[PDB]
Amino acid sequence: MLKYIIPTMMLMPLTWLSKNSMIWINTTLHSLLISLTSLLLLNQFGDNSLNFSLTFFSDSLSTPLLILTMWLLPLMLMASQHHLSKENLARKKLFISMLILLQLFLIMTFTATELIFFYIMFEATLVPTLIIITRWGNQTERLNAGLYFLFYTLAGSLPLLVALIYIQNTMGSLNFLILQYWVQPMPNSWSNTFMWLACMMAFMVKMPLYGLHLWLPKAHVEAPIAGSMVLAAILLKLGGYGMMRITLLLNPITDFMAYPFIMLSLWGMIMTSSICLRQTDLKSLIAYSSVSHMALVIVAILIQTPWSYMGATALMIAHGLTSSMLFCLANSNYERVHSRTMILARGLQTLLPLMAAWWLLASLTNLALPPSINLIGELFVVMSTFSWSNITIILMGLNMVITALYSLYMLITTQRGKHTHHINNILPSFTRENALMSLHMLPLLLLSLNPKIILGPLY
Amino acid sequence: GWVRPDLGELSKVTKVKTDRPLPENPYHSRARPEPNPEVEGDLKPARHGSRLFFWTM
Repeated sequence: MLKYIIPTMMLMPLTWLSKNSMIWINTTLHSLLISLTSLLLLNQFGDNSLNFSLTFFSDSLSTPLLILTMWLLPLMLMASQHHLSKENLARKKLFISMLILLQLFLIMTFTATELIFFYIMFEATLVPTLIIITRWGNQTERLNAGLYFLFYTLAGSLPLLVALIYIQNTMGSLNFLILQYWVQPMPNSWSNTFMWLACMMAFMVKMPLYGLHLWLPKAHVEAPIAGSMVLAAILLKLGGYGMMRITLLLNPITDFMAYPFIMLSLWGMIMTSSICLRQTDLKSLIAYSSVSHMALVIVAILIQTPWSYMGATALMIAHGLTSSMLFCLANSNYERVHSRTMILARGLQTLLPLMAAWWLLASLTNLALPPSINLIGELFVVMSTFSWSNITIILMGLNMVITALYSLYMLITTQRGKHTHHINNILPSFTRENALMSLHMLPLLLLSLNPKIILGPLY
Repeated sequence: GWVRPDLGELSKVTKVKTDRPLPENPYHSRARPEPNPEVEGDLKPARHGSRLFFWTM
């Protein structure tokens, strides 16, 4: 993984040496070139992981997340290059520097061979997201959201540090391959109870688990578009990848331990979805949709069945792409109408036909329309949970209503009806926005043909 | 005929011919504890680096 870290460390002076008018083009070109070279990680096997050295390895689980991350960064640079056109050159270069550092941090975190390196890199991902949220955010109370995000993450992750150092001192190592070959069963003791809690609560915080999800409806709203995308499409999957790695080490206690937590999602993803039925802020609606999808991911990972794992990773990738596209749509509409109120801008189909088509495609991919990746993942999760127990189909099936009952609702109020009279600054669609949304959407429809590369490590 | 000694004659150290044996243990002391072993051998290089959770150098 030293063939990708050094290109980002060379991208850093590439955005610190360009002119004031050529930073965006050079950064976009070189990040797209790195995204093109990112496909060499697909040399995987059905039984072995692709190991490069003692510190970096990549199986069939971290590879789609890596590809999504360094495909999302050029999209981030496109999405955040208009509302920062009034900023200072030094602050613009600092913004690009934070984005490049965040991408480097993510691609170093996703390939961490040993778990302590993953933990320190996982906490190191806090700094640029917090800086972006508390600096380039628009609303007044963004400091509260940044403090809530940082403290939820740290209060989750410090018992994770204590448990990881305890495990390393107890058995001898934290390599994932060695722990795959030196695993030991954990008996049903209260020490193992608190060990499971310390190893899990950080990832339940960053997923987020229902009950501890309160850092999402704030930090997803007042943040800018790039911070919203990096919060919605990567870091939750970072927590999911960490939980997937950790849950190997905590058998067979989880079989009688994960009863509340699973069900803390198995009801929560109902009522949070109901919150999307009564939301006046579109970005909060997208954030709560992300909460519901991550609760489904929590259930799939915690029941630890194979089909659940495949559904979890497929829904992870599909929901990340869909939520990034929806956040870009919300940002474009907010730029056009200067308000985040959903009830304000109405009848946008009569003025913006192509944007209405993109809205329709994004809403259809959000409600798991087959044969998209989201339907594949959610269907695999439903099969696995029905294998777990019968009655839980109800707890999924009613969600099958409510998701549609908000998503098409989000499609209706913003697009269908008589248009607003006093709003007369709706410009035609920018080519930048259309390019960004096509770059969001077309990879999903292309991966719908060949999903076998994003179905997990055990396909 | 006894001579009064001069200054410095009585202040000097003399020798004695004595028939008593030398005591090997004047302090009535037991055996001293065994000293700990020292270090031996060539200073070999470090085995697989510092081993500080990810470091190989």
